[PDB]
Amino acid sequence: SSKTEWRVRAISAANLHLRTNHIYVSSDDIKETYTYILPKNVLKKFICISDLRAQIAGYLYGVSPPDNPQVKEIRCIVMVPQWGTHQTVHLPGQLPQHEYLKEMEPLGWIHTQPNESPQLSPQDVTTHAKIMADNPSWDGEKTIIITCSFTPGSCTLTAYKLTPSGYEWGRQNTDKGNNPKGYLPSHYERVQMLLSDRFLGFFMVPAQSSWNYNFMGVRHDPNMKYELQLANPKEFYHEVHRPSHFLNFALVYSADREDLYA
Amino acid sequence: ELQYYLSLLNQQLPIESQMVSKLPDMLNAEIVLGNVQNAKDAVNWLGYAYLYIRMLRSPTLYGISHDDLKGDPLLDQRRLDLVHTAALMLDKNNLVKYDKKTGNFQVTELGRIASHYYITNDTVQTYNQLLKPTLSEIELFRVFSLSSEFKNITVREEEKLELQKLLERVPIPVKESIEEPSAKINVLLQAFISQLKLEGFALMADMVYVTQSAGRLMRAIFEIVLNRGWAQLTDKTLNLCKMIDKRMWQSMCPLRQFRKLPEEVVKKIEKKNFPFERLYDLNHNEIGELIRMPKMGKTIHKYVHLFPKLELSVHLQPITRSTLKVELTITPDFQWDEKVHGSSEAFWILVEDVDSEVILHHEYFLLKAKYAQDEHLITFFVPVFEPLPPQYFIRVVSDRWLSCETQLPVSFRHLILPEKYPPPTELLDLQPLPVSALRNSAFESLYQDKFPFFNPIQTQVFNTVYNSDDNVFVGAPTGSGKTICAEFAILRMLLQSSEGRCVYITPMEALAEQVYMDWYEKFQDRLNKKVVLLTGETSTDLKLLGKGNIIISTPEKWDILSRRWKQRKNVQNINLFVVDEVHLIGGENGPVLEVICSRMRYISSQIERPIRIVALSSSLSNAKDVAHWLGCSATSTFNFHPNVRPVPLELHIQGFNISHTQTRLLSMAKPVYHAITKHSPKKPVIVFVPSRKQTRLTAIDILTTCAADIQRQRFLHCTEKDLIPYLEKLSDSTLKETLLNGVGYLHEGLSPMERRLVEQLFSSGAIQVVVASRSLCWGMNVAAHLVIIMDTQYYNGKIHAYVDYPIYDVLQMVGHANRPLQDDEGRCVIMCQGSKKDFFKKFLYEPLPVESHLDHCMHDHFNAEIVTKTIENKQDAVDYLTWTFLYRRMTQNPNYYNLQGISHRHLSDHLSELVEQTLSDLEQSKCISIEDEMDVAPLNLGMIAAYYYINYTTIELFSMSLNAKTKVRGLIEIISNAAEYENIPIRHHEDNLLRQLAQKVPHKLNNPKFNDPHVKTNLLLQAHLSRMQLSAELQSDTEEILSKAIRLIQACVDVLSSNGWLSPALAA
Amino acid sequence: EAKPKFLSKAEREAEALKRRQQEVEERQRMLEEERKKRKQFQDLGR
Amino acid sequence: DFKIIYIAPMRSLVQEMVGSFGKRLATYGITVAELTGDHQLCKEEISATQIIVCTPEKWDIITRKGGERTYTQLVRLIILDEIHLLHDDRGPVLEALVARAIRNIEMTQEDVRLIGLSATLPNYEDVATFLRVDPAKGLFYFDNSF
Repeated sequence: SSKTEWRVRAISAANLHLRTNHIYVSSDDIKETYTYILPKNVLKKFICISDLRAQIAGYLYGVSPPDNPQVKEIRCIVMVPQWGTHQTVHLPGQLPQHEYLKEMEPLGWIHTQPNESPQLSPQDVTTHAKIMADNPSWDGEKTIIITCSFTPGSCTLTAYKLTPSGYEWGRQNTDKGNNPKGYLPSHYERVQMLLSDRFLGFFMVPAQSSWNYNFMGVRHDPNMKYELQLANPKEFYHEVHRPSHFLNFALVYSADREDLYA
Repeated sequence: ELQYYLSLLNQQLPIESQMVSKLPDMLNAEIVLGNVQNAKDAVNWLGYAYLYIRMLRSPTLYGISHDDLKGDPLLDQRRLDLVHTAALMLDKNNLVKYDKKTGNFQVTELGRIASHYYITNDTVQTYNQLLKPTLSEIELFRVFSLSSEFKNITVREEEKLELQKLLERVPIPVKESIEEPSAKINVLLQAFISQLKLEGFALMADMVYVTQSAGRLMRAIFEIVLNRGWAQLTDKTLNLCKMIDKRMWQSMCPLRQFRKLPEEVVKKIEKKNFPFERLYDLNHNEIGELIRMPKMGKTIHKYVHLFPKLELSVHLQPITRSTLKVELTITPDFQWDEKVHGSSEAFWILVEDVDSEVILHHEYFLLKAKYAQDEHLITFFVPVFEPLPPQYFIRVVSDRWLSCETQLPVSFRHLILPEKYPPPTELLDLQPLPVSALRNSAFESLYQDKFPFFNPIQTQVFNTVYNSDDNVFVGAPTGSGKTICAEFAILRMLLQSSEGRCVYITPMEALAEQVYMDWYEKFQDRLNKKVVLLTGETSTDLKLLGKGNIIISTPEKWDILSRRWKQRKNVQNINLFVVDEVHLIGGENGPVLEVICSRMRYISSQIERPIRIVALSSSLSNAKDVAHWLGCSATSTFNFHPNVRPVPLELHIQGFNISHTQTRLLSMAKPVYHAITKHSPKKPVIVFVPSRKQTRLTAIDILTTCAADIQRQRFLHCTEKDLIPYLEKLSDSTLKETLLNGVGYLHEGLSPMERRLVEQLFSSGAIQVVVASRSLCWGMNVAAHLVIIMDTQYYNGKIHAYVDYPIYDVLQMVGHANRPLQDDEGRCVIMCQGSKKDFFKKFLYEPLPVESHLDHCMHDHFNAEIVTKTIENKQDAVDYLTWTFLYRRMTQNPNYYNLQGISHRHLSDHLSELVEQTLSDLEQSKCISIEDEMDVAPLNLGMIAAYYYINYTTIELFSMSLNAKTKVRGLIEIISNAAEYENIPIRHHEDNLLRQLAQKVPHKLNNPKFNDPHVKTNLLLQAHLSRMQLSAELQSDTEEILSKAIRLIQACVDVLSSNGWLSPALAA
Repeated sequence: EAKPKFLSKAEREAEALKRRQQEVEERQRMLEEERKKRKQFQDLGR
Repeated sequence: DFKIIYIAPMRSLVQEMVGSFGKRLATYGITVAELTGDHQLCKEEISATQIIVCTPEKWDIITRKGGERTYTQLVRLIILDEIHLLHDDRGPVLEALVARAIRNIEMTQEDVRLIGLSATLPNYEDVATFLRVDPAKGLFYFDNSF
C-alpha cells in the first residue's frame, strides 16, 4: 500500500532495539566438522538498520584467528545496494572491493528473513549458488548463508552452509518461484555459529548511493557498480533511503510572532 | 471588557507583578548565571525585583494577608517560601540540585541548558525523561512536541480535515492519533519544514508558534544529547535543527538553503538523482550541461564553491595503553564569503566509535574569516578500551549550513599500541629512618633542625642512595621529598670522594637557581662544599666545573660542555650526575635533556669511570624504558605512585562550556572565588592565571567578589601596620592596593624584588590569595593549601589559537600546593573547558609516561656529534642514537615514534631513514659533508654552529643572507630572522604595540608582520639599540632576545671571517 | 640483530623492493592455491 | 567606551528604534544595531556596535547564555522602553533583568544609567523603586493631558 503500512513499518523499526537483547541461536543439527565467530555488535548494527518486511542482505568478509584454522571470524559487513521482497533479495552483480576487504576473505552473505523458517529458502540457496559460481572468490566449503530470521520478541539467527551438489543444483536451476524443481533438503546444511564480545566488526557502506533501495526499485540495478567505504549504514526507513516520500510537497497571513525567547 | 479599556486609557489600571509563574525559571536562570547560589542569595535576588516591591506595596494583590505583612515587613518569609518552592520545582524537574537542609542550590547541565535556551522547568523535565539514546527520528518529533511550550495548544475540530490531509503528506510519520495535540504539533512542524501550504489562519499561527518554540526545543535537545553522549541522537537533533533553520527537508538540495539560487533550478536539480559531491568536481560548464541549464551553470558552480565543505585529516598517536592523541587538521576547501558563510563559520566535530552511538569526543570549531583558507590543527584525547574497534568515525557537521557534514574514518587496524605499563615501586611499611641514621655528622647536622626523621620514600631510597652508588631512578611526585634524596646522594658522593664533581641538571632555570640557592645554604654553608651555578658563558663554565664540586646547570647549558667532553677533562672526571625533573623530557627542553643524558651515558661508558647517575623525576608509567635508557637498575628504580605522596592531593575539575577563551576566563572568576571560600577559608591559596596581564584582572575580580559578600577583606589575615613597610617597596599602585586587601599578584612583567616581597608576605601568612601567572608555575618557592588553576591555556598570537597547557606545567602547578605541616591536605581545582576536563582528570591520578620527541630536533645533536668526531659514519650515528631514550621509546611505542613495527628490521630501517634525513639536512645547510654516502665530515659552518650552540637552519640563513657588501641594517635583519628568534612570545593585544614601535625604529622593515616573531625580534632590537621606551611584556622578550643576540653576532662574525669578508665583519 | 646495522637509503629501498616482490610472489601463490581449492571444490560436486 | 541598550517589546518597534538611532546619531558615529541571530552572532554584534536595540527576552537569554558577560562593563545606558507591559508576558523577563541589573550594581558596583519608559499607569512608585529610580528627580509621572 505504502500509505499507512509504511508508518507501521517505521514504528516497528523504531522499537527494534528491544529484540537485540534477547538473541536466539539455533544450536541444533550441527555438523561439528569452520565455525562462525561473528560478533554481536555487527549483528545489532545490522538488525536495527533493516525492515520487518523488506529482506536486507549483506556480504560477510572476515579473516581467521591465529592458530585456529577451523574457525571463521567475519570482521567486515559490506552492505550492497539491493531491493528485495519478503521472499527473495535482488542482490547486485558487482562485488564489493576495497582496501579493507582485500585482506579478508568473503564468508558468503547474510540476509534477514521476515518469518522464522526452519528449513533453508530455495531462492536464497540458488542466489548463494549463483554467487559462488559467478564469483570465484566465494568457495563452497568456506561461504555460509546466515539466515537471521524474525522472531516475536527475539532475534532468531540460523546459519546455513552450501553443499557442492546443492551449489550445482542452484546453479543449474534458474526459477525464481516459491518451489522450483530440483529443491532438496541436502542442498543446505547447518553450521556452527557463536557470538563474540571481544573484537568489534567493521561496516561498509556505498559512497555514491545508500544501502537501502527498496523505496525506489528503478534506481537499483542488478549490474550497477558501487564503491564501498568504511562507514556506518543508515536505517531502512530513513530520509535518504526514500527520496520520493520527502521531495513530494509543493512550494503568510498568520500571527508573525517575532523576537521570541529563543 | 470595556472597564479595562477605560482604565488603560485614563490611567486607572495599575501594573501587577506576575513573576510568580516564572519564578522557578528565574531561580534557574539566576543559578545558571551565578547570581544566586544559596537560599539567602535567592531571597536577596528576589527582593531586588519588582515582585517583592509589589508584594510589599500591595499584599492583597499578591495573595498575602495582613498577618503575613505584620509578621514580615521586609517580605522575607514570603521570599524564603517562594525560594523554597522554586528550589523544590528545580529539584523535581532535575534542573538544579537543591538541598533542603543547607539551602544551597547547584545548577546542573539540564538547568543550564533550559536557561540558555529559555526553556521551562516542565519542558526540561520532559526532555530529560523522554529523550533516549536509542530513540529514532519518529519518536524525536513526538518528544519535541510533548514539551511544556505547546501545553496550551489544542486540536480544534474544524481543523481535523486539514490535519488528516497533512498526515498523509508529512514525510515524518506520527504514531499518535489525529485527536492528539502532540501529533498535530508534529504534523504542523512537518508542514512548516517541508513548506506545505495550510488553509486555516489560526492553524497557521499555531504552526508558526510551534516552530518558534521547537527551534529552541531542538537546540536544547541537541545540547542535552551532546551532554549525554548519544551520538546518533545528537546527529538526529542536529539534522532536525538544520531542517528547522533552513526550512527544508533532509533529502532536499543543498542549494535550497541559499537565497541566491532559483526555485526552478533547485527543482530541476532535485528531480535528477545526482549527489552534491559530483557537482563540486564538475566545472561551470559541466554542471550547466548536466542539469540542462548552461545559463545557470556558473551560478551553480559558485553555489558549490560557496557551500561549506572542508577537508579533515586525522593523525593518531598512541601515548598510553588507554588513551591516544588525535590531531585533526581542517582545511577550508570552499570560497569564504561574508554573504554565504559570514564573519565566522561554526562546526561541531564529534569523534565516536564504529557503532556511531557513543560520542567519545565532542567539540566545536569557529573558523573566522581572518583565519580562513588555512588548515587549523585541533588536538584531542581519544580513549581506547580493550575491545578496540577497527575504525573510529569523526563527523564534522555544520552548525548553520544544512547537509554539510564530513566523515573521517580513522583506521585503528595498523595502530602500533604500546604494551601495559609496569606497576610502580610502592613504599615499604617499615620504620622511618631518624636523623641519626646517617653516618656523617656534617650531613646529619644540615637536616636535624628540618626534620628528625626522613620520609618513608626517603627511608626506602636511603638504602640505595646513601648505602650504594648505582644509578637510581626515583619517580616521585612534587612534594614527596626528592630534594632530600638528592641531598643524601650528594652526601654519599662526598663521603665516597671528597674531591668529587657533582652535576645537577634541571630544565627550568628558576628551579636550577632555587636548587643553587638551597645548596649554597646546605652544602656550602653547613658542609663547606664548592656549590656553584653554571651560566651561559663557555669561558667561565669550564672554570666553574673545575673549581666547583656541586654545579647546578641546565641541559641547554650542559650541552655545550658535553659536546666537548673528549677535550675537556673536567667533564669526563665526574663523580655524580643528578637529573632533576626528568619527566618533562617530552616537552620543553626535552630532546636537549635527552641528548645530554645520552652524552653522559656515552662518556660514563667510555672513560673507564662509571658516574653515579641519579634521575629524580615524577611518577611515570613507562619507567622501565627510562631506566634502561639511563642505566638505572631494577632494585634502584624507586618509582613511587602518584597517590603515594605524603601530602594528599584532592583534585577537582570544573568544566565550563565556553568556546571563547576570554569569555571562559571572565566567567570563571566568581566560581573560583566560591571554590576558594568553600575549600580553604583560612588558608593561603595560589591562583594560576592564563597570562601575565590576566593575573591582575583575576586578583581584582577576586577582590570584588570578596567585597561583594559580607567577608570584606577576608584574604588579609594580618594588619596594615605590618604591610605598610611591605607596600612601600612596591612600584605598582594597583598591586599594592590588591595586596592591601590580602590578594597579592605575581607575573612575568613584575619586578623580581616585588615578587620576592609578595612571596615573603604570602609565606608569612599575611595574604591568603596569590594570583600567579602561568610562567611562574614552576618558578614558585612557596607552598600553599589551595591551587586554583583558572583557564590553563595560552592564546598564542603566532598561531592565533588557544593552545592547551602542557602536562609538566600542570604537574608543577598541582605539586606547588604541597604543605606538609601548614595544611593536612592540598586542594587543586582546575577550571577549564569541558573538552579538556577528561584529559586533565586522566593525567592527574594516572602516571604520565615519557615520550621521546628527539626525532624533531636531531639535526643539532647530529651536528654536535659530527663536529666532535663522535658520529663519523652512519653506523656511529646509529650507535649514538641507539644509546638515547629514543631507542627505548620506539621499542615500547612504535606508532608514537612514527614507526611501522617493533621489529629489528623495521627499527633499523627507521633509524637509517632518520640518519639519512639528518645527513641531508646537514648537507643542504652546508654544515657537513657526505663522503661516498657513508662517511660524515664536519664542515666550517657546522663547527661554527656547534661551537656557539646555534642551529643548522640559522647558520644556513646567516651564510646565505650575509654578502660581502652588507651593512648593520641588513645584519640586524639577518640576526632577527634566525631560528633563535622564532621562540618570541606572541599573545593578544600585542599587534598595536608592534605597529606603533615600527614607525619609530631607526631602520625600516620591508613589509613587517604583526604575527611573525622575526619582525617582533627586529623591533625589539631596534628599540634596544635606540634605547626607546617599551612595556614590560616587550622588555621581557627583548631581554630573552639580547641573551642570544651576543651568540648570534658571534656566529655572524665567525661566518663573515670564514667567508673572507672584512667590512661586513667590522660592521657586525 | 642487537646492534642496529645502519644502511644507506638505496640499500633500504632495495630491501623494501625485495620484500614487496616476495609479498607479491606469496600473494600469487596464495591466489593459485585458492584457485586450485576452488577447482577441487567444483570438481567434487559436478 | 560606552554602550546604549534599548529594550523594546516588539521586533518592528526595535527595528524602528534602531533606525531612529542610526538616523539621529549619524553625526556622532553611534553604531545602532539589533541583537539577533545565534549567540556568537549576537556577541559579535555587541562587540562591534555601541547602540544595541533588542528585546528584553532576547537580552535575558543572552545574559543567561553568557553572550553579554564580556561587554557588561561597557554597557552604561539601559533604556528600558515600554514598561507598561510589566503585567504582560514580558513582565517576569524584564523583572528578572532588572533584578540582575540591581544585583550587578550592588555587587560589582557598576553604575549603569537606567532610563525606564512606561505609559500613564498608577502605582508608578513601586516601578520607580524596582528600577532604582529617584521619586523626585528620576520619577516623571505624566497624565493623559501631557
